Amino acid sequence: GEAPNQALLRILKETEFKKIKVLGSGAFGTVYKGLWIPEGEKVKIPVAIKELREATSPKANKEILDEAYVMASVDNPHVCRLLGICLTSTVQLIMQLMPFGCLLDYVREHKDNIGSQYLLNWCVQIAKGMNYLEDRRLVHRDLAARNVLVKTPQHVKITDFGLAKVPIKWMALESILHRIYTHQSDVWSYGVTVWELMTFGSKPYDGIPASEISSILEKGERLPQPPICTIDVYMIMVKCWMIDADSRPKFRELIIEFSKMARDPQRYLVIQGDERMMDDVVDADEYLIPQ
Ligand SMILES: */C=C/C(=O)N1CCC[C@@H](n2nc(-c3cn(C)c4ccccc34)c3c(N)ncnc32)C1
Repeated sequence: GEAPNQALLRILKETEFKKIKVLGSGAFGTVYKGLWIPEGEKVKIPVAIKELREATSPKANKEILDEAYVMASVDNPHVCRLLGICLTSTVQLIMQLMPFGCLLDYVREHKDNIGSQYLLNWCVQIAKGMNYLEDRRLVHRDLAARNVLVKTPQHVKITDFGLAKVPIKWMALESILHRIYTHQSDVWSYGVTVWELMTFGSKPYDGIPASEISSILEKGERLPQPPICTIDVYMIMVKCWMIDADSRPKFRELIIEFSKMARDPQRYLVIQGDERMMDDVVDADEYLIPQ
């Protein structure tokens, strides 16, 4: 059947890392920016640390550990992996710090300076991350611009395997109707995610109640063509929102298409002004040292 999962789960003693600031608090919990110093090594690694807000329930610890399980089992340049856990009364997850936050906020905040080259590269990178998950027989279930993190403006990675094996406006039709989720189901979400980026962060089907969404899609309605998108790009989004799940593109195909478009980006996205667009600190991606 499946091959054994020999990923290592690293345990971090609370004294090897320090919380420095809060980055955000929500339903998810509290996320801090911090610094990790592996014991006896002259390295400081920028990290983010996640604590579950204001509780110590047995159900809450179960889901945190499920998340850690999935994050420990991946290794790809466009996916977020776990650095370790800290076994504190409140169990903490430690991962690499992604300084620019999520891609959704980044596109919103930084829109007047985002060119076609960045947009299409993000699309490739996400498709690469997703393709890697598919290789791992892993269905995401919550792909969205809010779940892509930004290491640098040139380098993004997929995250939030909380649901990874509701966010209704990102879901394939078959998922809404029948709670079915597949890799092809993730493509639909990929399509919505691309639309988000191309609209610089608009909310899809804005001011429409989620109950209505199933009905709209059944008729044949889809998200509108964004103003910067040539028909070439929008057609790709539309193919991801095809009713027959097998008619949708494969992640591997999307890597290819978007990648071709990234070679001549101004031919596929039309954006006004597009032309005019600590001594021992080591990034987690360069720190491959065991135990
Ligand atoms: C758009 C997402 C957003 O608004 N966030 C709120 C601000 C903090 C953001 N954030 N989350 C993580 C993150 C995600 N996951 C799965 C983990 C797991 C362990 C520790 C952090 C963390 C962030 C990271 N790594 N860096 C910077 N911001 C992060 C989410």
